[PDB]
Amino acid sequence: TSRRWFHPNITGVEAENLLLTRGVDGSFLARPSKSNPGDFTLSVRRNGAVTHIKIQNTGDYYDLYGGEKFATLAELVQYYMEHHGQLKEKNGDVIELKYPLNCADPTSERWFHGHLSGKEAEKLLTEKGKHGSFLVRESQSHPGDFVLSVRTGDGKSKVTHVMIRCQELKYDVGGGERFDSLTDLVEHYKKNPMVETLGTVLQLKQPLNTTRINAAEIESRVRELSKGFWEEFETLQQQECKLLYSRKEGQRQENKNKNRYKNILPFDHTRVVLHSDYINANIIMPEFEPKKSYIATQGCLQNTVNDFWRMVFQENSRVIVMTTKEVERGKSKCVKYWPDEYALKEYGVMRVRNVKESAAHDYTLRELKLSKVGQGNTERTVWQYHFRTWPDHGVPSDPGGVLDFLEEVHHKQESIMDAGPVVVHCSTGIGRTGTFIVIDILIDIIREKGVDCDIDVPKTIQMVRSQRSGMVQTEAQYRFIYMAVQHYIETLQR
Repeated sequence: TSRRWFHPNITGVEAENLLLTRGVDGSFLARPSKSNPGDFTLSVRRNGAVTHIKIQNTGDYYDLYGGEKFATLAELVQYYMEHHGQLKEKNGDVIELKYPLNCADPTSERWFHGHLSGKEAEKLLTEKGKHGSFLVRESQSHPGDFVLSVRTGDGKSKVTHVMIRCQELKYDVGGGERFDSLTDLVEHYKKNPMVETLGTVLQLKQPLNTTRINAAEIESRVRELSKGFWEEFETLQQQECKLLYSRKEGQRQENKNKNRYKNILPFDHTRVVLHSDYINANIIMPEFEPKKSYIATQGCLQNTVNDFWRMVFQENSRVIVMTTKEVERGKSKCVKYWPDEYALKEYGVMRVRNVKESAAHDYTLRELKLSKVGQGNTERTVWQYHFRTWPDHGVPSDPGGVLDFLEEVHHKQESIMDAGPVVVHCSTGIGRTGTFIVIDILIDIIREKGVDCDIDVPKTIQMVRSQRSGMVQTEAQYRFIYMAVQHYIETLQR
């Protein structure tokens, strides 16, 4: 398993070479296509030759040229390596994705930090670590070898330093097996822990945090990532293998047209269940180590408008965030789910009346009135915030537009006591939707705990992606979350 078939920094040249040398027919690998931010390439050996297949991620999905569309590259591979999945060529014959060709490079791992000091290691471990926290860094005393550092357990706690020797392309600790990549070695002692002769077990629980920062020191972090963003984004993307939960309910043939794209589905364990019980959406509630919940969803189709309002209804949601400026093109349907001003409309047994539109600059706010037909006592106010100034390509160049908006959504939500989840949507309800939610969770924490709070951008996202697949799609979205957060900080300090 894992994303070992992902190669962060090889080339089309090296890809073909690796595939023709240490690869057989059916072998394959993935690599960022670079050149265009969001592009990827899946290189495949079939007829004793390598073929290259574009994968496009603009803001909303991973599009396999040739195949279909997915929420994460992991899910893409899973679907073809296992499951019903057949990549068909121009003719109509199969392109077999049998054998992941594993990457030896450990750069995109949370535990690998490269050139770091030996005291700087203990520096971090002491401050930001707990039991079973660990990291792998380049040796400098030898050098060339590696040092694995673990925190075990003042005085009750300690730190230990295991030298990893690189010899003839193979890795080892000083005894026992030797390994093909660092990841192999780490993944092996994660499962078969080392034991000290005096009984101390060397648990490699979780890697140490290099992304958790003090909200005050944000200007002095962005510049670092700028000056890298994509370097932190790939380490994020590499976690996506622990989040391949089943999405069975969406794959039902009776539920297939209720989805925009048949392979972009909600997790079974967090899907919204109706009571015909199916809508492409998941609850998102933020957990850490009372609050405000969200629902992430796709913009309703011709055949789900009704179910959309049942959801809004049964979930007591009183705020709706529509992140797209306009209802979708003729491609893949979508509908207008709200009444014109001073109008009312009935979506099945759900009636909704538009009592006031307020046109701002970045957004229209529509005060609506939701109720079941026949039950004027079920009526409640629902607030549709419709963001209008999100570019067709990329992300806004000004983060203030989205911040104000979000500031306004927060206040509306907090205005109502005991309201349900905030409903946030876009075309797929993973890219744009996930961007808005993450920023709204980050800012809430800064609102709550002031500018002196430690915050972790990728942990927050990974935490979200556990509840709906592929929340935040692109490096562009990642970096925008950092700019928006940073922007809120330097206005908050005033």
